[PDB]
Amino acid sequence: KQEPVAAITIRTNEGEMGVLAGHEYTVQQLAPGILEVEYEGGKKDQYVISGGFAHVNDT
Amino acid sequence: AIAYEVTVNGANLIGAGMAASGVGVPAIGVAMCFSSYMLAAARQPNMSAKLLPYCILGFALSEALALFTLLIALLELFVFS
Amino acid sequence: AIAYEVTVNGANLIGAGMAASGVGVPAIGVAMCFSSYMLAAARQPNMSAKLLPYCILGFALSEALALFTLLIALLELFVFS
Amino acid sequence: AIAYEVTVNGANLIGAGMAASGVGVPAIGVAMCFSSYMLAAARQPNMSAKLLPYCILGFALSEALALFTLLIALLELFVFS
Amino acid sequence: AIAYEVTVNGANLIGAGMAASGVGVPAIGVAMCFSSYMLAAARQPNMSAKLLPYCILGFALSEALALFTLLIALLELFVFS
Amino acid sequence: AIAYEVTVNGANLIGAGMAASGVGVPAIGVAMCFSSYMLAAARQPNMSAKLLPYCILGFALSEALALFTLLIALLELFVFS
Amino acid sequence: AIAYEVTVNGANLIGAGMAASGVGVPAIGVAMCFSSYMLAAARQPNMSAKLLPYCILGFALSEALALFTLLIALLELFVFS
Amino acid sequence: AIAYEVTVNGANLIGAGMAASGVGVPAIGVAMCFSSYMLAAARQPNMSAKLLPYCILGFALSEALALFTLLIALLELFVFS
Amino acid sequence: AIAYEVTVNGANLIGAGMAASGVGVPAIGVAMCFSSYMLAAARQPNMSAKLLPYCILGFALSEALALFTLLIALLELFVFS
Amino acid sequence: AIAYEVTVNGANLIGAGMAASGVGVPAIGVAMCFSSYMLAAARQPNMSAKLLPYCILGFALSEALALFTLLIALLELFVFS
Amino acid sequence: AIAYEVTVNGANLIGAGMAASGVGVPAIGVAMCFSSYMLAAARQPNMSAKLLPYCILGFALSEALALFTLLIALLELFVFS
Repeated sequence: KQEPVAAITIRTNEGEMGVLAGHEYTVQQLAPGILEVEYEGGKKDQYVISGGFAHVNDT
Repeated sequence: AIAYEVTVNGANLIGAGMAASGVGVPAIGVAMCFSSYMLAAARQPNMSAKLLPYCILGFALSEALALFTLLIALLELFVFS
Repeated sequence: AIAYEVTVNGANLIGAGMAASGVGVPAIGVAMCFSSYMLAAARQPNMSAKLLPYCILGFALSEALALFTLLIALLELFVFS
Repeated sequence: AIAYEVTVNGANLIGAGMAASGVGVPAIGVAMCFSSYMLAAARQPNMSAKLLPYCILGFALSEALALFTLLIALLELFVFS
Repeated sequence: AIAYEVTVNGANLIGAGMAASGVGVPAIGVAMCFSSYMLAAARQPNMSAKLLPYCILGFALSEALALFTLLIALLELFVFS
Repeated sequence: AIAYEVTVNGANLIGAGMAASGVGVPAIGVAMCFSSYMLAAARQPNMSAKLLPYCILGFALSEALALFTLLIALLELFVFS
Repeated sequence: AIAYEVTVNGANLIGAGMAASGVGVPAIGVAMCFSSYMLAAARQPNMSAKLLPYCILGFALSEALALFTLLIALLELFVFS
Repeated sequence: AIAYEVTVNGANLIGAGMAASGVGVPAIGVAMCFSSYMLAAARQPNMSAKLLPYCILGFALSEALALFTLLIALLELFVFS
Repeated sequence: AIAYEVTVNGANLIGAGMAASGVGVPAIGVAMCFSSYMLAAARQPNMSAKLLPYCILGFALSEALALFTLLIALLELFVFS
Repeated sequence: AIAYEVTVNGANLIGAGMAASGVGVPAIGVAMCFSSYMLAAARQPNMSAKLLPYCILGFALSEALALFTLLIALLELFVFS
Repeated sequence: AIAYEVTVNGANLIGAGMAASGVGVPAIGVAMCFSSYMLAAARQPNMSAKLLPYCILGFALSEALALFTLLIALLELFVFS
């Protein structure tokens, strides 16, 4: 729930994408695979998913 | 066979344009580099500061090629007869 | 063998057209700069102000290559005989 | 060595076509600007007002080179012998 | 050095084929504008009305260069000897 | 100075090839228009008819430049001696 | 002044190559049409029947100019001396 | 006026290079069809069988234009004196 | 009229470069065939084996036009006098 | 008719320029091959290992075309008179 | 048949511009590589380090053809009489 995060990497039908602060507002299907999340402390956390939609705000 | 040597002084000035034709082609490389930097920074502003050196490099090199072509045209006239 | 110096004064003006062909090529890149800045400015309005200097710089440098070619065309005539 | 000076008068009209070939070369880079404006306006119509200053600027000065390329061939004839 | 003026009448016509080679290169720029209009309307249908003003302007002025490029070759023959 | 006029009858034909090289450059402009129509129609079938006038208009006044160029190359021969 | 008509028979076969350079300039446009048909049907297979006319229509036009570009060089030799 | 016919045998070959220069222009159109088929099947594998006819057709048409350009170059030498 | 046949032996070699210029043009097409297959594989790894046939096909067959574009220049010198 | 054979030694070098114009063309095909590997690896890093053979193969062929053109330019001088 | 060897010293310089036009042709491929790295960086920052080896590589070899293409024209003058 609204946790601070440094960066996040997603898997899509088009391929794999990376998301940083102020990333361009974009929306697209998630392809069924894994997900990588990198917090500010250099750690990482990986999550298996089943599709979905990811919305990145300009803020 | 008979041997006729000709020295065309006019050829001093034709090739100056021939190189000058290619000076504009690297300008597309210039704008290609900046276009990439713009769309990339708009995609990820945090990475902008990281991509600036590459841009400055990839620009300069393109410009350098044009410059070399230009140099020929300027080296073609004020020294040659 | 025999030696003929020839001076073709008509070649004072043939080479200007080749440079002149080169003067219009950079325009392919000129708009290519703005064409990025538009799309970038669309994909992120807030960064439109920070990508502005880069756009101006790329346009100017492309135009400088064009200008050098044009300078050859003007310099080819009003000083040469 | 012997000195043959030649003055080719027809060449005055050959270079007209030579610069003429580069008058349309910008035109691809002229319509590129309006093309980008269309795609960008579709992306964010509210931004359409903020972009057209960076369109007309990229338009005329993309057109301008053609003038600088065209002027030569028109300046090439009605003054030169 | 001896002065051999030459008046080449064939040169009245070769240049006409040069400008004519540049009458085509605007056409790709022409279709670029309508291609942009198509993909922009297919991107935003209701915007199709407000994009057409910026579509005809790129159509004529891209065509306009072709006219000037086409003008020279036609102006090169029926007036020059 | 002495004046040697020449009339090169071979120059009746060389130019015809040059314009011919420009007759193909609009052909790449044709498929730009129709490719845009295809991708725009697959993008939005309901806009298939509204964008058809521009789909035809892009070809007519693009192929027209090919016709003007071809007209030069054929006008260059069957009247000029 | 003096007047030397010259009839250069070699120019019969130079221009043949000069048009031949433009015969392939449509081919890059030819494949653009079918490339569009492919990807446009990939977006919507059900529309593949409605886009195919504009696909077939897109070839014969793009090919036609090639023939005309090819016509001159073949018109250039087997009739001209 | 006086009349000098000249038969330049070297012109039997200078055109062959020009026709040879355009043989590679369609190769971009060649790969433009297969690249499209690749990405099309990459978006819809099931349709790969239905797009293969168009792919082969476009490759063939582009190749035919290249072949005509090549035919001029080979026909320019082994028959012409 | 008088008739001067001339045999320009230097034209044996001029054309050698003229064909050679078109030897590198297909490269843009050649890499295109691979530049597609990568992205397609990045779009669909499992289909990489089924797209490979049409990845070497256009590869070697565009290179074939490069070969015949080069074969003229190499056939132009070591047989012609 | 009369028969003048001429051997132009300057034409030992002109061709070297034209081939040299085509040595830089495949350089475009160089980046097009590596660029495809970049993005295709960015889209799918795990596949980056097995897309490298295709990349090096494409770059090597494009470079081979450039090399052959360059070879003509260098073979044109140090053996021919 | 009579045999006239001619040595045109002017052709020592013309070819210099002709390769010079080929020096700018790689300059567009320069940004074709760098843009790839930029957009691939925005695609995945974490892979930025692993794609750099093909950036600096993918430029320099494209620069290598720009060097040899540039080498000839500079080697064309200060040794050839």
